[PDB]
Amino acid sequence: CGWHLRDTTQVPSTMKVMILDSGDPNGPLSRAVRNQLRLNGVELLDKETTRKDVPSLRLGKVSIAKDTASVFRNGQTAEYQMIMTVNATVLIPGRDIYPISAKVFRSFFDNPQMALAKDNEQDMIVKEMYDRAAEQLIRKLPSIRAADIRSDEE
Amino acid sequence: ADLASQCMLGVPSYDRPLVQVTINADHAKGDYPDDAVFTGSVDIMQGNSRLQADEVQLHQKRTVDALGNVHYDDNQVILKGPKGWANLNTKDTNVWEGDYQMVGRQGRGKADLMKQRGENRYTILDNGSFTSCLPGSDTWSVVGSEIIHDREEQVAEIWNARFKVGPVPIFYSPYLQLPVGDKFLIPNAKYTTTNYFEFYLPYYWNIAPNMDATITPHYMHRRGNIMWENEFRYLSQAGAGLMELDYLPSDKVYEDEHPNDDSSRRWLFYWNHSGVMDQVWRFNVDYTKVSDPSYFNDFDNKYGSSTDGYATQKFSVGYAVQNFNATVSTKQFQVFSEQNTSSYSAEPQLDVNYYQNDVGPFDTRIYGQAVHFVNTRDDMPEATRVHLEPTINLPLSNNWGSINTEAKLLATHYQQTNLDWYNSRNTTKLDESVNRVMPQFKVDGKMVFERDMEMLAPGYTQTLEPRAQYLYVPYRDQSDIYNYDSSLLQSDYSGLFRDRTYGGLDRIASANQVTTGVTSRIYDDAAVERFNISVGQIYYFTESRTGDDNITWENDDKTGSLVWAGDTYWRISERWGLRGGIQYDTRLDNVATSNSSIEYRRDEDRLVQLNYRYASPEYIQATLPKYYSTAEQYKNGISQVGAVASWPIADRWSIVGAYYYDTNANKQADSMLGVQYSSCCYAIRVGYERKLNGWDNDKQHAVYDNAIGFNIELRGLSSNYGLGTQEMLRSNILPYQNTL
Repeated sequence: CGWHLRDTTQVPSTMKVMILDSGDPNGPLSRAVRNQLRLNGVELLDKETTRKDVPSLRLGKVSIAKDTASVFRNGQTAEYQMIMTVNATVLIPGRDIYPISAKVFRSFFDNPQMALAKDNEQDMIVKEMYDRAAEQLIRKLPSIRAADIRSDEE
Repeated sequence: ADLASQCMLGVPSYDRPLVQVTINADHAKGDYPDDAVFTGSVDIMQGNSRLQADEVQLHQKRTVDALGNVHYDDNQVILKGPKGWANLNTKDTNVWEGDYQMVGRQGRGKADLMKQRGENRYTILDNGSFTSCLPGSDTWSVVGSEIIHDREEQVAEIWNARFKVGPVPIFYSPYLQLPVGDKFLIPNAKYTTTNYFEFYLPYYWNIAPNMDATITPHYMHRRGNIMWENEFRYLSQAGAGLMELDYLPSDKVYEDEHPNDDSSRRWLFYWNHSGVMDQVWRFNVDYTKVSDPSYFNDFDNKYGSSTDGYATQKFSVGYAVQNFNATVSTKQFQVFSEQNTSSYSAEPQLDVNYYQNDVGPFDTRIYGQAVHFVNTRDDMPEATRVHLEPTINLPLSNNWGSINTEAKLLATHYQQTNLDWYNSRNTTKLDESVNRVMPQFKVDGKMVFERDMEMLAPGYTQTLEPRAQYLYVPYRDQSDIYNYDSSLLQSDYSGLFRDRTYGGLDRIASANQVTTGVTSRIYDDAAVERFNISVGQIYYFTESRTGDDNITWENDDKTGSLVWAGDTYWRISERWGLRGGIQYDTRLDNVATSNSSIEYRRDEDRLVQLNYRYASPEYIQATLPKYYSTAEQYKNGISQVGAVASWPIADRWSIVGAYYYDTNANKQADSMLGVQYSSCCYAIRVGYERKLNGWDNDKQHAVYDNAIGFNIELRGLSSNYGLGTQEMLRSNILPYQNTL
């Protein structure tokens, strides 16, 4: 076999307490990221706190774009492709600031009949995209601890 | 060397002082106060600037006068002329018969009198000229009776304007305006086979702090009139937005090709708003409306495409906090096709969520919705729906796995009205009052395994992530509820784990299923994710049904492992990336949908992308209006190969192209070919675009539109030296997206 059950936690132990900072702390990305952090057992502190030795995740711009990816033989839209790009940065006490980002791709067939149903489907896809963006950002945290450690070796 | 480095070789450099009075002369006479004079060659400095002359002749009663070779320069300008004056208290300055150059940016000319005014925010020129072209090059210039420029609002503004190409005037305007600085339209001209000669001549008006308009006459020579384009951009306590209002008073092409209409007017209104106030109030507008169905077939614009079947009209206002949100919205749709007038709208929709974590070991949430559904037709059903969704879950986790148990109650009340036309035409009746109450139960379980991948490269690691979910929802007949909001969703790999088959609340299918999948990831020695692949399937223990089971399929089988899906990404390098996705459905006996891309990007101007998209004929039957199965333009599915590419030549050309091909038709969907040549003071672009743009019902074949276009823009009005690639790459239907 060779396989083993993961011993080290997905969020690195230096980030088991961290600060979540956003221009929109009540909105969709902040809610997706906060739930993803809590499922990993992270303790989250407020943007202003008495601690000075706690890392922070600062959530930046989200861009969502839908474009026609495909057309029927009359040239009307068959499929939209939706891309969500999320930029964030991770700040470590007394150390350099590490950029991280997520890129989420989804698609759906249009229907000009049932336009109201397709908008509910698009809103539901966008809600799922914030969850995949939050996963992708959390899966990038081990690379920040690797770069942090290697910056001392350099 | 890049175009910036070629143009900046003609732009004058500042470096003489250091940046953050002293005087030298051949001779000096008169006492220092009032009438001191310096005779023979003189240079004088103060901080950021120097003045130089054959004579300087002061007075105080504070004024400087200067005669012979008067030359002044600083960190923003050079001024030269035979005579000059300045007031040292007000900072006002004059130079007579002079020439000027900007410092650190392009811009030069002459005036009979050059002035600095208004705490030197304004420069003003009598009988002035302006060009962005480098010294010794005069390929265009603008000449005025008066020119003003404002350094704060970054605009030049000119009265009795003549535009010259070489020495020859080709335009006059009694007033004209040019952008001059960093702070998106610029004066522009086009020729095209679609509209013949065109121009775009934008004017920028500051209305108040951080709200500004761009009123833009757009001429189209094939047509009767100037289109007036009217972008308004703003910031506010409620957030930021853009409005547009395109208008043609009448349109000869629409009057010729759609005669006997009540009026010839063509217009578009677009309003976008988004933002948050006090971190708690959220405002959004996503609204487009047009005069007639054909507007986007006729007019190239940012705010829709000939590719579109409807214009969307959303408004919403919401309150959101950490533990609660409520949003009131309107969703409306202008459908362009005359084939069916039916279009439902939510007028209004109220959505509410409340969240309460740590209630014992449980986390709880409740979702509520109230919506009123209205139709464009007088004879379609109308409804009020109230939905309530109390939810409880128990998240258990450790280092290597998790299990999440969730229970919901799905409670919905319908009051449906205007039923007589439907119930007099259909065998299964709609009911006035319907109550639908359903329990839902979900168990989602995940694990993670790791392995050393030293077979591939030193220190790499492989992760294996198996997931299994059980879902239960008992059957309810819902054929007595009209489907106002519920589209059939698409099963991507992450979609294999939804608790919903339809995107709204008018159809909730029975569920009795296990969904199973695995993801594997490869990480390098930097712990960066280099590769992933995911594969999964849904096994159904009972037919997933709503009482409205009206779908064809190709097999009668409704149990077992019916749905399969998978996805992959490979980050081959920082420059190469490969993506792929597949769905298969045993009810269709076929691959349902698939897509792929491979991409190479060196930089913003050097890239190649190859992509493929597929949808099965049987998937079109199952998921789209029944007549798509019969119509030749829809029934064949999708089997589209695309290639998109950009590359620079000789640091000044960019060549861009795209080609999309239907493999079932053996015919092109779109092809595009852009060539832009960029210089320091102009860029010229050729843009070819051939697209599918309709269907000929009398002959059963595709209608193509060909645009052969040529365009010219001015340059060095701003810091822009980019070769135009990312704009060219999004000019067509099927526009480029970065797949790395």
